[PDB]
Amino acid sequence: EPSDVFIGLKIDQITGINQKEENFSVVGSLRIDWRQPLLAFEHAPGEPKHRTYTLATFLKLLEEKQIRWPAFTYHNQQGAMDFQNRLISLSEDGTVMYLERFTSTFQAPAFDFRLFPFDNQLFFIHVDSIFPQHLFRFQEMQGFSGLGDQLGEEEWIVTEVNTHLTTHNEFTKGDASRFVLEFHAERHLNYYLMRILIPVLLIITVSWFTFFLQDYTKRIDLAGGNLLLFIAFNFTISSDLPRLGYITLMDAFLVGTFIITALVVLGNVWLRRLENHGQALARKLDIYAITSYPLAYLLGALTLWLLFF
Amino acid sequence: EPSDVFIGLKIDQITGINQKEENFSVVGSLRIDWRQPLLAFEHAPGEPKHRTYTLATFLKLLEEKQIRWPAFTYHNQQGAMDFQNRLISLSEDGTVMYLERFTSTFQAPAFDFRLFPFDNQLFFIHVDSIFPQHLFRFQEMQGFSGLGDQLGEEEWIVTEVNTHLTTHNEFTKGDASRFVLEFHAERHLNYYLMRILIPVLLIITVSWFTFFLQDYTKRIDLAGGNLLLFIAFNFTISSDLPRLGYITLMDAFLVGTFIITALVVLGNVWLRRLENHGQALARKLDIYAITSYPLAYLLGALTLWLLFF
Amino acid sequence: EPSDVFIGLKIDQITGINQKEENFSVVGSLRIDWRQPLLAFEHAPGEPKHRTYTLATFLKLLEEKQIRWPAFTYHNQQGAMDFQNRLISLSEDGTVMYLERFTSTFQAPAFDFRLFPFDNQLFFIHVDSIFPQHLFRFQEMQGFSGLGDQLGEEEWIVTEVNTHLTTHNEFTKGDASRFVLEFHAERHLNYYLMRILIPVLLIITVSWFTFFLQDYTKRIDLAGGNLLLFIAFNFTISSDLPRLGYITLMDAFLVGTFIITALVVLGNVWLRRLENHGQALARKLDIYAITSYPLAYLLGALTLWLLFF
Amino acid sequence: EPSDVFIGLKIDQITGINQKEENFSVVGSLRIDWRQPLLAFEHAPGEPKHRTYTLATFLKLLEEKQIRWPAFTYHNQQGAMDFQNRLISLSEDGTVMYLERFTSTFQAPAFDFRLFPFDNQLFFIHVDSIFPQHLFRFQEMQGFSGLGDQLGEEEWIVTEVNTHLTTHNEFTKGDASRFVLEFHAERHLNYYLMRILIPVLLIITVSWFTFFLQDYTKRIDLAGGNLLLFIAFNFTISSDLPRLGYITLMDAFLVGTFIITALVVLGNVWLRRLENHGQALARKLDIYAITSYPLAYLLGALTLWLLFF
Amino acid sequence: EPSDVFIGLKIDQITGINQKEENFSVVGSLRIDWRQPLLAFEHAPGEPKHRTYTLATFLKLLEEKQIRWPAFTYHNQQGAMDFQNRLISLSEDGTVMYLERFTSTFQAPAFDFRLFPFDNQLFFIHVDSIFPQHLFRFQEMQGFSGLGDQLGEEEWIVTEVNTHLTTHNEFTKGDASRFVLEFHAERHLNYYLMRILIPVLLIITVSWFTFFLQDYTKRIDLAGGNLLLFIAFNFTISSDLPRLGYITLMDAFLVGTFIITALVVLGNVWLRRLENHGQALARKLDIYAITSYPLAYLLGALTLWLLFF
Ligand SMILES: CCCCCCCCCO[C@@H]1O[C@H](CO)[C@@H](O)[C@H](O)[C@H]1O
Ligand SMILES: CCCCCCCCCO[C@@H]1O[C@H](CO)[C@@H](O)[C@H](O)[C@H]1O
Ligand SMILES: CCCCCCCCCO[C@@H]1O[C@H](CO)[C@@H](O)[C@H](O)[C@H]1O
Ligand SMILES: CCCCCCCCCO[C@@H]1O[C@H](CO)[C@@H](O)[C@H](O)[C@H]1O
Ligand SMILES: CCCCCCCCCO[C@@H]1O[C@H](CO)[C@@H](O)[C@H](O)[C@H]1O
Repeated sequence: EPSDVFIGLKIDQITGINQKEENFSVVGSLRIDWRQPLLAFEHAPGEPKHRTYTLATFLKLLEEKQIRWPAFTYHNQQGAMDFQNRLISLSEDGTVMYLERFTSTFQAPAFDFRLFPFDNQLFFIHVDSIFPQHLFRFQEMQGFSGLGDQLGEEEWIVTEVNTHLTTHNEFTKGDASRFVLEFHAERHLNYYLMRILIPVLLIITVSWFTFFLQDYTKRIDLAGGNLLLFIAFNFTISSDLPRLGYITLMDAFLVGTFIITALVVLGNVWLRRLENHGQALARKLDIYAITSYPLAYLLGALTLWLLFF
Repeated sequence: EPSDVFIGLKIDQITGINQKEENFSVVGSLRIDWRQPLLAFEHAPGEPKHRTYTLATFLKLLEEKQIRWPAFTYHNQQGAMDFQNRLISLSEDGTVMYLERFTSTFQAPAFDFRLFPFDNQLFFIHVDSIFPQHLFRFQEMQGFSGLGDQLGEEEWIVTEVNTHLTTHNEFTKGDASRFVLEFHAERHLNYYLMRILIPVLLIITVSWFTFFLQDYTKRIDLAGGNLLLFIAFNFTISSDLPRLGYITLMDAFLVGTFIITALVVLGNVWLRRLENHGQALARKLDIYAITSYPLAYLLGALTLWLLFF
Repeated sequence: EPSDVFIGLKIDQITGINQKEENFSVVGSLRIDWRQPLLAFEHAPGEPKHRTYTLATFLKLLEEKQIRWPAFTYHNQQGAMDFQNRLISLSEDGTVMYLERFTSTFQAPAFDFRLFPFDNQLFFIHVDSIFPQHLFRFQEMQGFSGLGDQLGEEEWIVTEVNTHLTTHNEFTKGDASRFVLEFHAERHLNYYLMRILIPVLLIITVSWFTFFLQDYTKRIDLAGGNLLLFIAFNFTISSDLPRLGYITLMDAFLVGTFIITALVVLGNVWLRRLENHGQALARKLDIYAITSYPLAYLLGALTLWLLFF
Repeated sequence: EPSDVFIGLKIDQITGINQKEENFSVVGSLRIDWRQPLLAFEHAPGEPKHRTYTLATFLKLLEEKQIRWPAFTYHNQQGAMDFQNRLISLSEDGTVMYLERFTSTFQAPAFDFRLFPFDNQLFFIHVDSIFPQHLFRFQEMQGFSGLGDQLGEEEWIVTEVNTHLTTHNEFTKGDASRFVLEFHAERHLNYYLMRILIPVLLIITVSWFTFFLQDYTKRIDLAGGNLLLFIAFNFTISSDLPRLGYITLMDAFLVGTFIITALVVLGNVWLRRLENHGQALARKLDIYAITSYPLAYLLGALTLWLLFF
Repeated sequence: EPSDVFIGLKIDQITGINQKEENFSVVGSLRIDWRQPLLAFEHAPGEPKHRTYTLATFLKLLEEKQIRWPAFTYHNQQGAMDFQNRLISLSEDGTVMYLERFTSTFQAPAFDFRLFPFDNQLFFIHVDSIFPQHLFRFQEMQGFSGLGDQLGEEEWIVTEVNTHLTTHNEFTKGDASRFVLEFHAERHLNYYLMRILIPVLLIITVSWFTFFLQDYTKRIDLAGGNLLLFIAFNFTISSDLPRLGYITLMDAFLVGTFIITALVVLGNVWLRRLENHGQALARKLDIYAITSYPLAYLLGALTLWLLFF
């Protein structure tokens, strides 16, 4: 018959979410409860009812006793897992109580940047049994699993946490146990508002103020320089994300400001060309130039907002 | 009954405070005194009264003797703890004297940037007993704990150090011992004064000098370029901090310079529009333009200083 | 006679491809099946038919039994290989079943940037037997080897995966077994289109719009500044690649924009010099200046497209 | 009575001095000679007179023989100490000969940037005995300690090396031995001359050349832009140093160029305002403007040179 | 008498050459052949003639047998040496066959940047015997040592490889064996040509084209801005190299462009001052201004080329 292995995983800290590399890093405690009757022992009066072991000698004890332990893997782990504690407490009964305190990076393959920076992402940790379900079956260790109260993450905000069990077929032909700790997190928009939206909007608004000066040459030079500023913001954004094969809401927004600014240069070159090809006309054309600018940006804003919502 | 475990923690060095990642790094010595009568030994005349052990063989001796050691965790530790010394001295009595010299990063979840750069922060180290208070009770090892005299931190200045004991319920249902080393540190303002305040103030003051040249076009071009410079300083500041969900005193200060500069462009466009819509007037309007500038910045400065103090 | 060693390698994750350093990083599982009759054992009823060992004690068992294991090396590995699992399952028969879960960087020496960013690259992992083919022969472990379904790579797209066996002569004079896991990957052009092509094309197109303003001085200043922008893009590109000894398609493209922009400055200086050396002429010369610009870029485009295709 | 422990430390390489983090990194060999009569042995003819041990088994031999070794700590060490060799050679006499080859970062808390880049710094390595002077006394191992002949440091130049012994009271109430390897190093000014002094001086000198063009507006625009360039150099310098709480000679130098440039803008605005408020006057005022510039920078240079020397 | 230790070192990969830190990184295989008659063993018919050992148990076997192994150090190694394989094969004879597969950084103290980027550098690996020549003598293991055929280095190109033996006196008074693997490598100029020479030459050439426009003010503004561009290229170069105490050919080249550009500003200010102090003169002076520019750069080019060749 298969022995129940009680898996518990608790994330104490989120040391960071690296969206460029699509991974996240946590400080966590893994807890396992497993009754192996073969490991049971008799004790004399005064001798302890609970034997405490360093994982190293406990595994050496299992090999001696010819017992198979529920060998597991953190399926989505990346790099080195720095350990803090790897402790076993064995009861007279044969109940193994294991605690694994670690710091580790995990793959975040659920990353969908299509609505960035208004995106919500899924992060998970996969704990797999190397041995199949006929030998060991993972069960949910009750009242332990989840996320702590001092995670230390400032940009992201965890919306919900879930735990479930599923099968995997990584090394075996038959199904094998898999414990899942899943969490959803959305972004704090403050950075994007302060460093990207407000500056881009200011550049556009204060640039429009200068149309009231009535100098066509100055306008063309202003829109030309604005175009270079947006090209620069385009690089600022690209540095936050991986070199995706798809368009972001942010990408569409920047490409949008390029297209409008390109057309502002085109329009004002065209209006100056009309002045040159024929006083009351001059001031009549000026009205189009001044009212074109806000209408072009308001038309662009309605285009993205429709294309993404 | 529970055995007293004497915890002592001394921070020799502050290898750095990383405010972007909200963690800090220290070189520290952990000292433990624990009397276990079961570990007592008899010695012959001339044979040593104190046995010195490498942690590895000492733990192997405890497992042999079926003794439970006060297994502890640095609760707020992050990543790898690089060890220098892990030495045990066991007296004839059974008094275990442990020394743990390490370099490690620790989570700084008490980070409040709301008044940055005039902020004071709390940094702590949590040492938790894995076993509950019925088995082991942490006591304060007197005359050891604290912070050294060559911490090597240049930006920060430690205001006070404290040590206290508390309970935690991390792995157990019953209360478990927790030793706390807390320290408060405030910032040296010299960097911010030299690299941010003085430059921003100079750009504003020397830009005002040019108003006395009496060219409205040149003023609009000056404020426009100044706006771009502040957008650039805005990115310089954002790189020091995490992508917070809240507004900083620094953030308010930069958004403030944007708003005033935006209004300077607006005002000077408006004053040039007034000149155009009707000599003594010209020079009368000029007085408003020249006196507007200092009043706008002095009004902005009074707004933030009120909003934050 | 030589014993068959069954090699299986599966890449679960592509943690990244670093083209500047010409290496790649993976999370992978190595699986080995090897029958050693000497390791066979007899068991009593109830005693397990499969013995599970930590690599450490299994190798200690081989040394004891004076047995030689199929010592292997990942020939193209770089730096530290962080291990997750190193587990042995030994059957009554003497069939050793080994699993090696690791994270590691590997040399990518097949990097050909000649057609970058339209390039396709070869990535491989070499598993070599230290002992020659007369002792051990590598065989392909069927139904395991390949690449997973959640690799997590966003810029690159895997076109095909292959496994084959070959000989090597690294440490021996006689041939020795080598297992190869090869994969081809092409690039997602979206980043290059959004951040390099569209901006460069916009700068060129909107700059041409201003020729219709009919100011020769303004044109020379525009082309001069455009040249500096391309010099800046030239540095942006150079940061993505190693300091190659050969010319890239991208390199040719940027050198191309330099040459045309240099000639635009030369041509417009020449046309202004013609105006100065002799009204209907002025406007006749203007036609050449305006039609020169698109023809020069269309001539350049045809030159690279011919030189590379 | 106390046993003499002979400490020898030789720095083979200076892998770098990181002034921003106030630490330095070395490749070094630690050598210890210690006679423990208890470790003495008898040998048969043909059997070796010197027993060679890996530190691991030598410490296991000491624990067996119940001997206390002179446990030491590198007091100012930071992070991980990567070891190359840890070898023991035990003579028939009981003379332990230990060699420790390592790569490690050490705290440089003696960093005084007040006269940077004309600064001289003190770097040291502290080797402390964990046990007090009544048990073990550190002595200077003659003819070994110092700094090698291929250190590999290019910016810094070692002026002198010293070795001495002192007491410490880190873990004990009674004095404990401390071995000190100290070295002084001064900086090669070439980088600062080529990248900071020459450019700043050129910008100032070639900007003065344009005063001979006799355009007041052009001068104000030139000094304004120069001010921005110095603000940029100010950030270039700040990146080399920690965020100190004190003013550097370099800091004073840059603040100096700001103040003079601010006054150049002020003066030329004032002189243009004098022209406007009343031909031979014009050309008379021009002389003040042209001779002001060199006198202002020569007055600034005399101010810093007095304030720091 | 002394026992011959056969050293073989083969570099499989050059993971990089870091010229800023003056070190290089390799993947290499170290091979040792050493006959120790004391390690010889007798075997029964059918029992193996070759015993295979993990370094750990082989060293434990040497300590047991009271044998001294040829303890060695990679003298110029830096940081951690990540190992792949550490395997021993012991023949009936007592012939120890050792293989050490590693990834490691090594000090490159032979770095001479005086002719950069036209420089050729020496890179080496030093393998030293800890024990002197009376105990162990290093010999060249024939047909193994050298550099592989898939080094993966793109900027550098290996000109020649050499192996030799020498003495050292690092830990001993008497001479001790040292094995040396040396290689010379020169640089691929393509990066410097594409990113530094072509842009600098273009800026100079296209700037000269505008002299034919005949505007003295525009020329002074052009040379002024060019000076700032070169100051920027000066920082781009400085980032590639350490903060050397000597002048590079590249450094001389950039300082050269500063001096000429400074003189171009000086000359054109002077020529405009001559126009102002006295039509056919105007156009006569113009010839000097236009022909000065190419002569000044051609004179500068001949100065460096003479000073360095
Ligand atoms: C920058 C947006 C500010 C709008 C208000 C108009 C004042 C002028 C701002 O400066 C100008 O900005 C252009 C575009 O960025 C540059 O081409 C130009 O060289 C620079 O002098
Ligand atoms: C900018 C702070 C210094 C103010 C002193 C006045 C002299 C001119 C300085 O150059 C100015 O730089 C801005 C930013 O690039 C441009 O927008 C502006 O058109 C330009 O005139
Ligand atoms: C940038 C191309 C945009 C084309 C639209 C025409 C308006 C002017 C854009 O500003 C230009 O920016 C360059 C930046 O280097 C300067 O050198 C150049 O003198 C300036 O005129
Ligand atoms: C700038 C140092 C070299 C001085 C030599 C005189 C020629 C003009 C150089 O161009 C200057 O470039 C600055 C860039 O910031 C502008 O602000 C300023 O208005 C402009 O005149
Ligand atoms: C840049 C070299 C190109 C040569 C061809 C002349 C066209 C004008 C290019 O813009 C120039 O950029 C310089 C650097 O910022 C400024 O100093 C200068 O006043 C400005 O006119």
